[PDB]
Amino acid sequence: FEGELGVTPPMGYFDPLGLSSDGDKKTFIRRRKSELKNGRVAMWACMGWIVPEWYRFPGELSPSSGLKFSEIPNGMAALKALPTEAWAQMGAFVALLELGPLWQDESRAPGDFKTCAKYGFPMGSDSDPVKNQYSLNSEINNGRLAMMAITGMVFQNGITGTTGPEMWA
Amino acid sequence: VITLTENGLFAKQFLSALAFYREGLKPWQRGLEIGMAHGYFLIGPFTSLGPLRNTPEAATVGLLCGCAIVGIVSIGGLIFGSTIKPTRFDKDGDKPGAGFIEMINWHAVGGLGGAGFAHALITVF
Amino acid sequence: REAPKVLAGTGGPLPESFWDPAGFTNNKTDEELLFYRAAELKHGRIAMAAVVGWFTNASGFHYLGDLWLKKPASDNPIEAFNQLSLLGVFQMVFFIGCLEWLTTVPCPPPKDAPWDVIGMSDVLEEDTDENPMAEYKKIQMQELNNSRLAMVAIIGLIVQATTTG
Amino acid sequence: FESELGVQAPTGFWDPLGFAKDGSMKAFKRRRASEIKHGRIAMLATMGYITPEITGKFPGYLSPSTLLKYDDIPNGLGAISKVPALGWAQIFVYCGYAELSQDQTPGSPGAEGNFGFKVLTSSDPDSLEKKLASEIANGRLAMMAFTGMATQDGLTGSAW
Amino acid sequence: ELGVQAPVGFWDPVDGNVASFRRRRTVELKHGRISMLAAMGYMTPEITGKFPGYLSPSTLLKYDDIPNGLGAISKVPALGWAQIFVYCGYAELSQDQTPGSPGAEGNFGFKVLTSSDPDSLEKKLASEIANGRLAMMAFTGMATQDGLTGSAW
Ligand code: CLA
Ligand code: CLA
Ligand code: CLA
Ligand SMILES: CC1=C(/C=C/C(C)=C/C=C/C(C)=C/C=C/C=C(C)/C=C/C=C(C)/C=C/C2=C(C)CCCC2(C)C)C(C)(C)CCC1
Repeated sequence: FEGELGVTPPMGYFDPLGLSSDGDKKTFIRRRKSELKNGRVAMWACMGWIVPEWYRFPGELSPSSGLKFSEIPNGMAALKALPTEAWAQMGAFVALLELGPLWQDESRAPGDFKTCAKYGFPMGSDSDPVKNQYSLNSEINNGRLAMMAITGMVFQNGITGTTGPEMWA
Repeated sequence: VITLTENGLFAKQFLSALAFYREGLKPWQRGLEIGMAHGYFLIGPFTSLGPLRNTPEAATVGLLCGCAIVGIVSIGGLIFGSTIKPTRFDKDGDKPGAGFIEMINWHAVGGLGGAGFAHALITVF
Repeated sequence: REAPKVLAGTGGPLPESFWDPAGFTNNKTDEELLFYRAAELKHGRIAMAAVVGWFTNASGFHYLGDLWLKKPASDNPIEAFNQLSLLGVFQMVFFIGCLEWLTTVPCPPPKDAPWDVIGMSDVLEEDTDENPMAEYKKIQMQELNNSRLAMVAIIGLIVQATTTG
Repeated sequence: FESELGVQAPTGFWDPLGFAKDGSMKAFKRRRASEIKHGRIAMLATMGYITPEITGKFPGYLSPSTLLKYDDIPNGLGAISKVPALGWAQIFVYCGYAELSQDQTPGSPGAEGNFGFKVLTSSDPDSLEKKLASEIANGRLAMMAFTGMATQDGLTGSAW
Repeated sequence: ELGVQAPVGFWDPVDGNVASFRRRRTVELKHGRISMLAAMGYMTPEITGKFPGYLSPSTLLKYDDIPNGLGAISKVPALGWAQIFVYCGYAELSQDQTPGSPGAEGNFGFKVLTSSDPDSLEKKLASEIANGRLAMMAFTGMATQDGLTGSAW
């Protein structure tokens, strides 16, 4: 599959364990969609750990609970400190994205969504992979980098037990 | 004899789009989807109104019972695939019933996963 | 009319009176007119259930919501929405979201009749000549005329409630 | 699309955010209909604030039953709660018809900003583009002027 | 044709077409009818009094408590004038100008012109529009009278 949008000079066509030696073009399409989507989630997740360590949103998360954005702990402890109704509404919204706008059409490009723009900007364009081969590769590598990082940050929180300086030496 | 609930457009497209019938799904994908549904659902009847429904844990017991139910029905599916041997999921030139056995094994895996995910949601939230 | 003939004999006070006193349909294409009806029926079908849901809730029957809030919610349906626990509302949105997803992407209605969400068109006749049947056009009138009434009815309920109690 | 009434001179085809790389031909007219409608509202909105400032409030009674001399209603934000909901309903109704009139559906003559005013119909002296472009350009200025005016009336507190 | 009158010609120092005149004619006749209804409508709460009465919504046995030419309101009949406004719309959305094939013909529901006395075209069509023009100025002049020159009479 050398020449597919994901091959980079550092490794060429990586495939060390040989998970795609046979063609299985369906398998590659599914795994590429996972690679892009996991990268985008990881990229948004990686920024989701850095920013609260510097800035916190002004208002209150649940005004009828006293809870304000500041006092919510960062990392994998907000899950048990942010009210369950709050987290359920994020799940409902991500459900809307996965079922509505960000619904991967079969005929479309691997990561193409029929309602989002060139870097994801809401309100969109149909993909032009050949012209945008640079940024499509850039997204995958950044997603690839983010997936390593977010797996790190969560692991750092799991052991150190915080999100402060110790979690990131 | 065509009826609305089985031969209507919505009924036909709903039945065809089920995990057991959806076009283009590898057998392990059907098994995984069905197992996730079953494992997620089966936790509830035990962790609530169960023998240890009021214990401080009251959910790990439900998790164990749901995983046990998933394993029992998976064993039944393996019996079915080794006795009846359905061949509608086997790819061409394969051991008869191999597709069904793969579907059942991945149903067991998906049941474990769905049960664990439901338990994780209950404990965390 | 030409294109409005696809939704002909289905509106007006009497069944065969194309009302449109704004020209909203003229110059519009056949698919657009069919899509306009799909919006009309969907609004009306929800309006019919909305009015029924309003009345079974404004009379004192809000069990799921009295048993979830552990207290009898107020009869006023607008005020009962606030008292209803946020978990209940989010699940309500998600269930409709699943239904709206289900009808659109997996089990899409046809493009010639985009309101056949149950899909009777594959077992229906609609073009036979029997009297003790083939009154499907009449039952289309009753759905539309009732639904149109429910649309203005439910708005009246919401407007009056939000203003003159 | 790069040759419509919007390209005046000081800026060319000003689409920095790329709404035209994918803007369909009908989408331009739809968005143009949005722009023309937005601009005409803004011109009416702007006049509606600068004119009651210099010229005094309406000599009259506004509501013949609830003693509104037009002077207790301030010029700016907050007048929404001072003008009656029915005077608000009646302007809503009047604007409601002005679109439920001769249709502005896609492809209709109302969909390109044409409705039948014709206050300034010059006898085609190479001025149809002039009047059209002036209306679009002024509407663009009026929208920007209004939003600043709205922020002027809000952040300061009242009027200007 | 039609509303062209006798003391003046086309009186167009400003439409002047066919389709545009047709829409303008519909506006002209429509405004004419209301003024004639309003003009004779305003003289009636005068002599013969504020005739109304009977059980009305929040106005039971209301002797048309909406006084003065403007009518004011204060939950007196003028709030019931909104019902007039609503039912006026019903006739404006059922017997309207979109299916009104001629200028402002409503198919003559009353059939007053089926030899009952009015006639088709000629003076009657010209007399209706001319009378409407007079009433429209009269109603507007009556509006000025109530505002800053006392009441009607
Ligand atoms: C969601 C609203 C909706 C929609 C999309 C339609 C769509 C349609 N109707 Mg319909 N109708 C509705 C509500 C709706 N209806 C209601 C509530 C009534 C009861 C009065 C009717 C009564 C009715 C009749 C009697 C007839 C139709 C007909 C038609 C078809 C011709 C297209 C048309 O009239 O304009 C389509 C476009 C619209 C309706 C635009 C919606 C209205 C706009 C946005 C302005 C309204 C705003 C309103 C003034 C303020 C909201 C509050 C209000 C309740 C006070 C079309 C399929 C005709 C037909 O098919 O017969 C063959 C016909 O004869 N309708
Ligand atoms: C409702 C607003 C609106 C809309 C729909 C349009 C639409 C259009 N304009 Mg336009 N324009 C506007 C406002 C608007 N304009 C204003 C206010 C100005 C003055 C700066 C201009 C100046 C302008 C020029 C000079 C030209 C156009 C052109 C065009 C056309 C093609 C470009 C395009 O796709 O724009 C689409 C526009 C939008 C999608 C608007 C999005 C606005 C974003 C979301 C926000 C922008 C920042 C905003 C000011 C933030 C406000 C702060 C607030 C939150 C507090 C199209 C018909 C070109 C043309 O006619 O080509 C033939 C052209 O040459 N316009
Ligand atoms: C709703 C008002 C209205 C409308 C739409 C018409 C429409 C028409 N009239 Mg007509 N008319 C009216 C009122 C109206 N009339 C009144 C009240 C009088 C009595 C003076 C007349 C006397 C009259 C004569 C004598 C003749 C017409 C004719 C015509 C036709 C062509 C004239 C034309 O193009 O005028 C176009 C005019 C305009 C676009 C301007 C509209 C009026 C402006 C907005 C205001 C006028 C000044 C006003 C007094 C100030 C109001 C102040 C207020 C804001 C407080 C056309 C169908 C002619 C005809 O029959 O043609 C076949 C003809 O000979 N009319
Ligand atoms: C009542 C109702 C109904 C019904 C409903 C239903 C039927 C529901 C169901 C539901 C369900 C039934 C759901 C489920 C879900 C599930 C899930 C969501 C799961 C998930 C899972 C997961 C996620 C997993 C994962 C994993 C794996 C796979 C393995 C490994 C481990 C892990 C964990 C990772 C109707 C409509 C009739 C009507 C009325 C209403």
